[PDB]
This record gives sequence, structure tokens and C-alpha cells, in this order.
Amino acid sequence: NIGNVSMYTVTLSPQTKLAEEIFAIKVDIASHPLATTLIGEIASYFTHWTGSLRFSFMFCGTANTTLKVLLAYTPPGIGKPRSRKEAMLGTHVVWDVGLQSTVSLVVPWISASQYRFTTPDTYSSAGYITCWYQTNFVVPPNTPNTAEMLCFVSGCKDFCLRMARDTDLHKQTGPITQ
Amino acid sequence: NIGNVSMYTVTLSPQTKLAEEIFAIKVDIASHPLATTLIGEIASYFTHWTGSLRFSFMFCGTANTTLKVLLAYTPPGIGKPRSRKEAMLGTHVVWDVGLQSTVSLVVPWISASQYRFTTPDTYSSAGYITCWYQTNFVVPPNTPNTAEMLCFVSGCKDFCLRMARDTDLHKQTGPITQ
Amino acid sequence: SDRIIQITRGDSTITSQDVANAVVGYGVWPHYLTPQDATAIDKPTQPDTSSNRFYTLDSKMWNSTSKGWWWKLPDALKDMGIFGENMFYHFLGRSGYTVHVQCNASKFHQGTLLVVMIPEHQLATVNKGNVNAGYKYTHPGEAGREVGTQVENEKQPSDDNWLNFDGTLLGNLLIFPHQFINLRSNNSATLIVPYVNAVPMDSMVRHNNWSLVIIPVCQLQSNNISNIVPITVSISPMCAEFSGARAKTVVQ
Amino acid sequence: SDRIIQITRGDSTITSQDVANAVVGYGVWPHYLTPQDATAIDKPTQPDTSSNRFYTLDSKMWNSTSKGWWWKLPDALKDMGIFGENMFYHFLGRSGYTVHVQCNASKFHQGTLLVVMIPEHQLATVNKGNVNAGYKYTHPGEAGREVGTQVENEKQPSDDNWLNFDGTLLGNLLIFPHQFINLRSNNSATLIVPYVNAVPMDSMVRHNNWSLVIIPVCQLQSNNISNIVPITVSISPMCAEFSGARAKTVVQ
Amino acid sequence: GAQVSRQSLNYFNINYFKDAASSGASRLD
Amino acid sequence: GAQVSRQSLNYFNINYFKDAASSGASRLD
Amino acid sequence: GAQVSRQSLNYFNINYFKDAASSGASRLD
Amino acid sequence: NPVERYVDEVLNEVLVVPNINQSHPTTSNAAPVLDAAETGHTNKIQPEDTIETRYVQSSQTLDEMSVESFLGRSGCIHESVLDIVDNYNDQSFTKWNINLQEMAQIRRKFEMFTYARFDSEITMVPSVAAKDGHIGHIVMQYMYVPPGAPIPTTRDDYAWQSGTNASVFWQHGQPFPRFSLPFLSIASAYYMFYDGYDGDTYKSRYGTVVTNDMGTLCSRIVTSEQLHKVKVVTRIYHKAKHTKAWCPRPPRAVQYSHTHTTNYKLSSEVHNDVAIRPRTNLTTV
Amino acid sequence: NPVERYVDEVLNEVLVVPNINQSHPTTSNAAPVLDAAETGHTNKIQPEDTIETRYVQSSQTLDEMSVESFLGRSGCIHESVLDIVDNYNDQSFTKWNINLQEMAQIRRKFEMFTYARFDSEITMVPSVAAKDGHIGHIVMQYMYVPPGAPIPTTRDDYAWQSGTNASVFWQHGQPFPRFSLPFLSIASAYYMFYDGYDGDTYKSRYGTVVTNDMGTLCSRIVTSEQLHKVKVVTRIYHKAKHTKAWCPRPPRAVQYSHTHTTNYKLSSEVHNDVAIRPRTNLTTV
Ligand SMILES: CCCCCCCCCCCCCC(=O)O
Ligand SMILES: CCCCCCCCCCCCCC(=O)O
Repeated sequence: NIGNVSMYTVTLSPQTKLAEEIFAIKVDIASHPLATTLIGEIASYFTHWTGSLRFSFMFCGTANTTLKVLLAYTPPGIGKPRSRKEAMLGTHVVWDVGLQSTVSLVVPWISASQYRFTTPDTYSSAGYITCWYQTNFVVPPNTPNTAEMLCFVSGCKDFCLRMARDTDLHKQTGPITQ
Repeated sequence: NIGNVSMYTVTLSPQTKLAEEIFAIKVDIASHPLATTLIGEIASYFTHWTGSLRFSFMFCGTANTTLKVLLAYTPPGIGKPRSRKEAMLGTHVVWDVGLQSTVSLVVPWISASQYRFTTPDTYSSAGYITCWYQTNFVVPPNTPNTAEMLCFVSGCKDFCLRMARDTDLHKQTGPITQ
Repeated sequence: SDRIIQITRGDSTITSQDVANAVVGYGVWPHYLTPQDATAIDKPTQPDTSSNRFYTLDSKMWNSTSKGWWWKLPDALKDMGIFGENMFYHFLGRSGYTVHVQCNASKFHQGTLLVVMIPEHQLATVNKGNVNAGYKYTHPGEAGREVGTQVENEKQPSDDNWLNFDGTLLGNLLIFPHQFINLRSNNSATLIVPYVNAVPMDSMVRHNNWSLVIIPVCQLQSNNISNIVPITVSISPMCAEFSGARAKTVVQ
Repeated sequence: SDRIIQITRGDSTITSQDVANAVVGYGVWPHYLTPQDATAIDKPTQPDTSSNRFYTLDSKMWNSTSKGWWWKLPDALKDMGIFGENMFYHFLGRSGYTVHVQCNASKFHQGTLLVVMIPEHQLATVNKGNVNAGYKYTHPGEAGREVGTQVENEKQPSDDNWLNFDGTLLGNLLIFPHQFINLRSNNSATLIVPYVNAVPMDSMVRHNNWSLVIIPVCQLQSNNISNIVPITVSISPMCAEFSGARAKTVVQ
Repeated sequence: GAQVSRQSLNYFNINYFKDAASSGASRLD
Repeated sequence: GAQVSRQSLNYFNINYFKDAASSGASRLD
Repeated sequence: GAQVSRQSLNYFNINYFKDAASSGASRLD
Repeated sequence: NPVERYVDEVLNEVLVVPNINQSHPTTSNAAPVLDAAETGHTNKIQPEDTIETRYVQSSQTLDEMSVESFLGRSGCIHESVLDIVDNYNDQSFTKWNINLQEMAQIRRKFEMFTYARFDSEITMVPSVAAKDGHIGHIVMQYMYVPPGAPIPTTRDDYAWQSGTNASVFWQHGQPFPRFSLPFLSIASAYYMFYDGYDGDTYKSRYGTVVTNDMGTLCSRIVTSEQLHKVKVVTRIYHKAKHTKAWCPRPPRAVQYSHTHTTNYKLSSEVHNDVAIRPRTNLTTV
Repeated sequence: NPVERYVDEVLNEVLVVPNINQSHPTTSNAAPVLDAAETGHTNKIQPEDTIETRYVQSSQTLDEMSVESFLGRSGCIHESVLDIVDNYNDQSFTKWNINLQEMAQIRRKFEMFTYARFDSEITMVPSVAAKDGHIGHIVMQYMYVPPGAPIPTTRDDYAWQSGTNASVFWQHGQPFPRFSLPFLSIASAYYMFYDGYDGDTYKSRYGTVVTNDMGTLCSRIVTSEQLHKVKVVTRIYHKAKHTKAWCPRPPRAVQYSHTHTTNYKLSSEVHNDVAIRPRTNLTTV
């Protein structure tokens, strides 16, 4: 998908098995795939971060396509949830698709220390955010059986970066000439 | 003409074709032929300039010689006018020769940026000033059929130079000895 | 000095050191249309300095046999910068003018030009029944018309200067805003005219409000005839405003 | 209702019964240049309603394989009525815009367009050394550019939508004034942008201040693909003013 | 220049050169 | 910063840099 | 010499040597 | 108080971040978590709205994230080389067309904005390499030649007289040279990007090269020819001061290839050209 | 206010330029554009009088165009050479008849006025070239010998005692020497030009050589003879301070040929001797 707009979309569709997993990524602001987002790029210019993160999702199926999804944040000290039941025991939002296309899940700052390192460090790995089918993707007849979802990220009022440093998300391997 | 006083005069005479072009030069204060004028020499000691320019012309034919001329300033973003009609669409002055020998055309500061480079630079080339016959050069019989015109330049109240630099209008290629 | 004049319009300034005062047509200075006299209800566009500036037409040559010249407004300015564009993109237009006619010679020359601004100069045809002057002939543009040259055609208008090209005597043209350019006295004429019409605004494409007529009433004479003596016309719209925007009208 | 919108500009009024609010670029509403920030000293011309009106561009067809489209301002309006005339008769121009992108489908359709207004969108070339995008390629006019069609040439700009045609990632275009046209939610996008530049006025012929980029981030899909789904763009200048009048510039 | 403040905690914001470009980093806000 | 005291024995506790980490050893108690 | 001004923005125009020729560039006007 | 503001500067607590307030369970028809990204606005929902938060006093400050701070660090922009190999007269002087386009690190930071206005602090780090053993007495001259001023063509060119141009003379053993430059543009701000040309033909130049002419830096070893050859490398560092920036933009995602242009190269496997790391699948963290 | 004037100095806004006011169309028998250059006066017409201008607030300042600024930049006026070749006693010292006539750049600027009064800041840049490898310990002595004082004829001449003359001793490795000199003339101002002689015969001298005697600068390497030969070049820089100038004049249009004289050389094709570039014709821009 890299090199294509499709790298930004997640496909949803009618499921035959219940509570299927849709996606899973680390919450760490400068880890992949969050790294190249604007907030991830800026975070990569600093050594420490703190605060809550705002993850938003916009459903892009037809207006007659319905769906309920469960977005969960799993605080650290445990592996990523292996099932919806395991995931919902943590922080989560049950999203019902309707007139309003977008939902937001806030990943609260839940840490032992006041700050965490922006670069991939065990001790300060913030946890995971997973997505699961709460009910199912449903459509009337004569309607596309798949739909896309867009994912956004930004920082809440308490977000903050500290200790300026050079980024490792960009390099120079030769002279830049005229 | 260089090396002769005639390099400072422009000849006028009875025309057989209407609206003939008399002269055309760039308005850029440090470009040629403006470069060696006093204001051009001083401008050559600075990197930037701004403000309006005052161009004056003194007719030197006999007191019985009449003439009407059109002096035009063509703001940039277009080539120099190829005809009087094309030129008069810009800023101009119709000069009628009479008891008062001199006329002045002001080249207003019409620029995108607050300043321009004094050295010949495309992006900040200020435009052109052209001269055309408005009617014709007319004289009674037994009167010289040609006459000279002198051209002057100076800066208006808003003229200003900036960023001192060494001039390229003078050089030293060897030791100056005793 | 009362012999001198400087007229500044937009980015243009015109001078003359030998004028004969100036004329303000019917004593009314041009002004924008007021809401009491307006009829069209859309907001007018007023180009201001980009249209209210001097536009110099093609010069003409005056010689011992010249019978005259005439131009019609706004037709003469149809191809003049922003003013011209506006008169074709809009259904309606309204404007006043400053007409400055230029002609210098020498003090040993003599000649007299009658410069007149005629409102509704409805031209006639001669010996052609009820056939009237064709559109093309009354819309010559900045080139205007040189009386006594045009090779006849059926829809061609009258070319009789003594009958004002309309069945009235030349001697009475003085009842219209006018001036004379008498070579021994002045080298220019200046006439400022207001908008004159029975409607507040009108089509600038099919209605010429004013006509500039220049007739040499006293033959150009001198003992140095080889020196060409041109006549140049510079016209500046005043308070130009347009209404009824749409695509650009293309004539012909 | 907050789903409805009516935008009136000059003699034009545009409506939409399914909008997603509107965006005002950087929170600044367009306004005329003040004397504190001005530099050019001649009096500006302000066409007002004859230039500050909606101009609708050529429509484009959106299909399952579309990679995107982009236009540059003021280039896209270079041939649009009075606004277009003014940008070529004057050296300097200044203007804000109201961009209204239109695209309706059906409730059984799905698709998402990312509509963005980028200031100084300096395009890149790919694998061509220091050779930059040629003037002609960044001045396509109202036709704009259809990403993924143009047959390559040396001075041809990048056509990589995921790299914003300039070496940056598509996902971050949201940092610029933007909206989305998500077929299940809205059938139009509205963006009002002010004049943005490091100088108060500039050449409208050689400097494109804003670029309108439309990328389908979610493929158009439905069970009635034979029905064509166009995308139409209507742009209205705001507070358009020009300075430095002269002859009309002719490009090429 | 010396922008002497008072509170005693006196603040001495000194500008050693006669050009604005010469001073150090700007204050925030 | 200059924390000027008075008693005359004037004390000039000067902080030459704009960061707390830059100052010398702390006072006791 | 110290030509101390007041406004608080205090100006300290100091002349380190005892000859006029030693001072820096002159003020304008 | 100019003294209370002083304390905040020393402690770096000028820009404080909001506290988190205690929240409670809710049951309402007002759903803050729901919105519409189509509007182009970011949902302003905060943690108190999605979970039951405790009260926490924030002590974090945004001072270090200020634009002044971000662009206020001195970075290398040029590495001038004067290598005496076999001809002192030709190799003892050089010139450089000044710009901030040749070094990726600082270029990328400034290019995160469309326009920027600032004064510049230039610091120079010269290092003399003794190729034959000794360095003798090295004295350097760095002259700023604004566009238009005569550029020296020999090491004894009259232009080195510097009768008007600013020149900095450095003596080996003395501290690193440094000077300030005021905002230099003929415009109100520097263009980090420029979607325009210097004309309207197929041969007109495109981009910032059109608007960003800063003149030339001419250098020379003042010392006359010495027996032992040296290689003097002067590294130029730039730091923005009293900074303002406008219209933020996406960070450079691929390597730079040339100055004053956004051009880039792409390989057959594009994932190698960007910092994005391929994921095994959607659910593999 | 001495504090408000201080702010203007820092911002360089002491001399502001006038604003442009809005103007309107006019029809009058008063024609400002018309005048008579024969009077010897410049028409004072401004843009508001020839076109319809808008109102614009000027922010430009003339500070940098002041005489103090124009002549207040340090430029090279001399390059003293002490080259040890084969005789230390003869080659380790030299002298120079002081003047500002030998370097074109600063000479031309000062010569744009007829008279000038100012104090001088002299800065010296010495550079020791190691011809044989080492430079040892170089100590220099620069002595100002006013006209009349004994001029040294050997490196150990008693005059080097400098019992009254001012001498500056520089040690290699220490910063560049610098000192100030007060306006030195026996008159009220320096003559940039002098249409006079030092007598009334065919053999009397003409020009500024008659009025501008500034004495001599005598230099020597204080260090006694060392094994390794060196070439010490001391470049002298001058900057005017607290300046006043009178009666501006045409700038030098051709190269200078000699000191204290306006003499010049002309080739067979004079357009090569001046900065004027031949035009194809009157209408070719
Ligand atoms: C002796 C070198 C002068 C040092 C460099 C000064 C740089 C300041 C100008 C910044 C303008 C940025 C635009 C660009 O990319 O060229
Ligand atoms: C050790 C050198 C003393 C440095 C030079 C001082 C120059 C000041 C005198 C200026 C008078 C100008 C007249 C001239 O051209 O000779």
C-alpha cells in the first residue's frame, strides 16, 4: 500500500465471525505508523512527550451503511488484547455510525512518570489502541459490500513536548547541490 | 557618441510618419544608461532602492520651434511598448513645448515588494520609460530643422537606498603610485 | 498664467502652454448616477483610475485640402484598455469625458479648426431615399472618419461638412459645446462634457452619445508646407460606470 | 438548518442543502489592502461586483480510478470575465477567494474527496535533477490538471498524489485550510481564503498564490457506475484590486 | 541599553550593541 | 538578574544566564 | 563618561577613554 | 511585572498547559465524541469528556516548543574549503552563493513554514589542517558581497579592500568569529516556498531561486604563500533570532536533491524513499 | 527624550521619509510638471502631482544614507611588506608616507566631497608567512612619525626609542591592533581637492600633495634575526568617525593613476575607460 492513498484507509465489510479485530497499533506518538503524521513528526524533534492523544475516525461508506465498532486503549504492563472481551476491559469508546460521520477516542495520559521518551523505549511504551466489530457492518441490497474508514490523530489540551533534538525521520546521504 | 557631449542629447526633427518612437530606456536606477548619473552612482553604493523617480526634459530648439511629445512609463510584467498607443495605456505625460522649456515625468513606485535590487535583477526590473511624437516637430521657414533635448534624473521625496555595498562602476587594476 | 493648463486623469497628465481656457459642456461637470435618477437595480462597477484616464487616438494629418474629421463616443474608445473591455462585458454604461485636441504649428503658420462636441449627432445619407447610415460606418473606432476620402457605398453617410453631415448649417454648430484652435492663438482645445441622454445609462455598443467633429474653417497655410502638421486627440472618460455584467459582446 | 448554505457574490448566488459548515482560511476574512501595509503608490482599481462574483470552471468526471485534480489561482481565472481582463492589464493584483466545490451522487454511493487550499504550492519534478516545472505546466487555466493522464515531458511536474506533488506526505495536507466531501455526508465544500503573501500585492501572471488540490482518498463506489458523477468548481474573487495599469500582457 | 526593573530583585536587561539584530533570543508570547 | 540587598553593605547576587541550571551552587537550609 | 538616561529604560552612553576621537560613531541629525 | 516575567523566563514557565479537572459519569443526548471531520475542523473533545478523570495540576510548559526556540538553534549551513594543492594564488580564495538550502537539518525545520522573518546570527568555525607539518600564522578574511558588488577574481583583487562591504578578519588562535545580520529581504518575510517565476515563458526560472538572492560570501587566506601547504575548512553556522513564521506545512518526507527546489528522486521500491516502515498487516503492532 | 532617541537608534528610524498622500484628478492653469531647468534648480514636483496616488505610510529611513554611515566603514588604505630575503638588517624595517590616495575603494567615496573633517580609527591586520617553516615569536612595532621627527635609517636607529612619538607594539597571537587619531589638519577640514600650488613658478607643485602631509608610518620586526625567514604583511584599515563633509561632487569616472592628483589615462577607444556601456541605439533598452 505504501505509495498509494490506500495506505491511509482501513476497509470494513460484513463479517461471518463475530467480534473480529479491525486494526491494532502502538499508541506511542513517535512510533510507526504514527511517526509520519504531523504530530509524530514534531514529536520526533523532541526527546520527551506527555499528555493525552486524540484519535478520530471518519466512516466513508454509503449513507445507508450501518455499523457499530469498539475502539479500545490498552494501558501498558500487559500485551495487546487478543479478543474484543479482553480489549473492552480497558479504556474504550463504542462508536455508532450515523448522521455524524466521525468519532473520537481519547488516549488519556496514564503513565508512571510525568513524561515518556518519544523514541521506541520499553520502559515508556504507552500501550495499544485496537479496533473491533461491536455488532456488524450492515447494508441494504444493491449497496457496496465494503467501505473505507479514515484515521486521524492530534494532541489534547495537556499534550506537551520537551528537550529539542534532531529528527531521525529524515536524512541527507549526499551533498544538496545547485 | 561616448566621449562627446552629444552623448547627452537626443535629436528631434520633422517626421514623415506619425507617432514615431524617440527613445526608450529601462527605469532601473542603477541600470544603463542611468548608471553614471549621480543618483545612479550613489544607488550603486547600495543594494536596495525604493521610491519614485523624477525624469525631466529640456527642449533646446529655437523659440519658434513647436512640438508635443508623449513620455510614458510602462510598469513591469510586460515588454516595452511597440507603439505610442501601447505606451500611452500606461503612466504618461503629454508635454507641450512653450515658454517653459522643461517638463517632468514622475515614475511612481509601483512594485510588488517594498524594495528592489539596484543591480540588474529580473524579478525586480522596474519597467520602461519611452518617448513618442504626440503631434510633430514644426518650425517656420529659415529655421533649423533639428533640435536637441537634454534629459535629467533625480529622486522624489520617497526615494531611499539601503544596504551599503562596494560599487562596480569603478575599479582598480593596478597600484596607484606616487 | 491663463495660457497654461495641466489636466491629470488617473495615471495621465496632459499639458499645453497655449490654451483658450476650457469648456464645460452645458456648465455641468460629470458625476456618478444618483439613486433618484437610476433605474437599473444592480450595483454598478466603477473602474475609477483604470478607466478614467487619457487615451490618445491615431493622429491625423492636416493639409491645405482637408475637409474635416469626426469620431463618435464611446465608439472611439472601444479598444482602449479597461474602459473598452468594460463597455463590451456589460449591457449598460455611463460616462462623461475630457476631450483634449492637440495641434501645434509655428507662429508663421495660420489656420483655424472648429472643435465641436455634438449630442445625438444623427447622421444623414444624401440622395438615397429612406436608407440610413449603416452601423459599420458610424462605428469606425479610433480611426474615425476623414471627410472627403471614403469611396461611396449605399449605406455611407453624408460627407458634406457645410451641412453638418445632417442637413443643418455649419455656422450654427457653435450652439453646441465647442472651441476653436486658431493657430495664431492656441495649440489645443479642451472640452469637458457630462453624460447627456434621456435615460440614466445606456448600451455603449449601439448608442453613441457624443460626436467629436473637427472642421478646418480656415485653411492651413504657411511658407513651409513640407513640415507636416498633425492633429492629435486624447480623450479621458470621467465617472465611468457599468452595469449588467455577462460575457463579452463581439461585434460583426 | 446548519446543513444549508447560500453564498451571494455580485450577481451570483450558490446553494447547497448538504454542507459541512465552511472554512475561513487561517481565520482571516479577505479585506482590501490598508495604507499601512501598502507599497505601490498609485490608486488601486476595485471592480467590485463585476469581478467579485462566482466563476464556474470546466467540470471533471470522478471515476473509480481517479487520482486527483489541481488548479492554481489566479491562473484558473485568467480567462474569466472582468477579473481575467484586469489581471493582464495591470502589473499588480490582490485578491481573496470563496471556493465552492460541488459533487452530488446518491445515498447509495460512497466516496471521499480531500479538498485543500495550499499557499505557495511549489511543485516538484521527479528524477530530473535540478530541472523545475515549466511555466506552461503550472498555468493550465480553468482546465487544471488531471492527475495520472498527462503524457510525460522533461519540464512536466510530479504527478504523485501521495507525495503532494512536492515531496511531502498527503496525510499532512490537513494542516492547510481544507474540507472533505464525504458522499454520505455532504455534496459540497466551501473555503473562504484571504490574500496570503510576503508582499501586499503581486504579479498575477507569474505568481500563483493559492493552489486548489482535490484528491479522492476514498474510491468512488456504487452499484450504478454508469451514472456519471462530476465534480464542479466555482470560485469567486473577493476584494479584488489591481494596480499598475498599462497595455494588456499576452502570454506565450 | 539597560531596562532596569525593581521588586529587592532588580532586573538588568542589557543591550550591548546599537542594532536590534544584535540582541539575543526574544521573549515569548 | 541582580538581587540587590542593602544594609552600607550592598549584596549583588547576579545571574548572568537565563536558565536556572546555569547558576552556581545553592544556598544552604 | 556615563550619560545615564531614565524612562524603567535606563540608557548608559559610556565613553571609556578620555579623548573625543576615541568614541564610536556619531548620532545622526 | 517585568521582574515576575523575569522569574518565569529563568524557570521556563512562561507558557503553562491547562490542568485536567475531575469528571463524572454522564448520560446525555449531547455526544462530544461525535463530530464531522468533513468540516475541516478538529474535534475539540478533551479527556474529561470520554472518561472519568481525576483532578491533576499540570506543571508542563510550552516555552521550548515556541517558534523562537524551534528555529533558535545554530546549525551548519556551509562547509567552505580552501585546499592548497599546487597553486597558492588560485587555491587560497573562494566564493559561495549564500543560502540555507544545502544542509538538510536546518532546511527541513525552516521549511515547516511557508514564510519566516528573522535576524541571523552567523558563527564561523575555521580549522586549519597541516598537510605538510606546520600551519604558520593563518589569518582569514570573510567578505559579504551583496548582489551587485564586485566579486574578486584573484587573491589580490581590489575588491578585497572592502571599502564598503563588511569583512571579518580572523586570526588563528583567536575565538570563533560571530556577527549578526538583520532581516535582509526586500519583502516582509523570507519565502520558504514560492509558486512563481521570474517571467512568463517556457524558459523562466521557478521557485525560491527567484526571490531568495542573498549575495555571495568571498573568502581568502590573508597570509601570503607559506612553505607548508594547508587545508582550511571554515564551517558556517546559522541561528534565527527574533523569529516569526506563517502557514505551517507538511514536513519534507523524502531526501532533498537540489537547492531552491522541491524536486525529488524515487526508486523502484518507494517505501525505501520515505521514513514509513512497512507493516506486516493492519493488526501487527 | 534621550531614551526615545535611543530606541530610534537601535531600530534605525532616526530619519524617516515622507508618506505619499492620496491625490485626485485635476484641471488647472497651474502646471507643476512644467518648469525651467535653466534656473539651475530641480523641479520639486512629486508623484501626487502627476498621477492619482493612494495614501501610503512610508516606513523607510535614511539613517544608512547619512554621511557618518557612508564614510564610516573600515577599508584598506595600505599593505605594508617586510620580506626577509637575504639581509635581515635591511629588510626587517620599512616606512610609508601616509595618505588615503592609494586604494581606489575608500578614495572614491571620500572624493565625492570637496572637504571633509573627521577623526580616524586605524585597525591593523598583520599576517606572518612562514617562508622556511617556522615563524618563531614575532613582535612588531608601528611608529607614527609626524613631519619633522627623525626617520629611522636602520633597524636599531635611536628613533625607535619612541620617546615622544606614538608607537604600537603587537605580539603575534594577540588581537589586531587598533587606535584612534583626532582630526589632524592645520586647517578646519581636509582637502579632498586643492586647485592651488606651493609657490608661483613653473616648478611649483599642484594639488593636495601641497596640503595633505600626514607624516610617516615606520615599521620594524622587533624580534631579532631568526633562522627561518618570514614575510610579514601588515594591512592598514581606516574608518572615519564623527564625520562632516562639504560640497559634493561628481564621482571618479575613470581609474586613478597616481596619488594626490586627478590625472588619468585614455585609450584609443574611450568607452573602455568609463563604466558607460555603449547602446545599440536610442530605442534599444
Ligand atoms: C556569511 C553568510 C551570511 C550567512 C547566511 C545568512 C542567511 C539568512 C537568510 C535566510 C533566508 C532563507 C531563504 C533561503 O533558503 O535561501
Ligand atoms: C598609521 C597610519 C595613520 C593612518 C591614516 C590616517 C588618515 C587620516 C587622514 C585623512 C586625510 C585625507 C587626505 C589625503 O588624501 O591624504
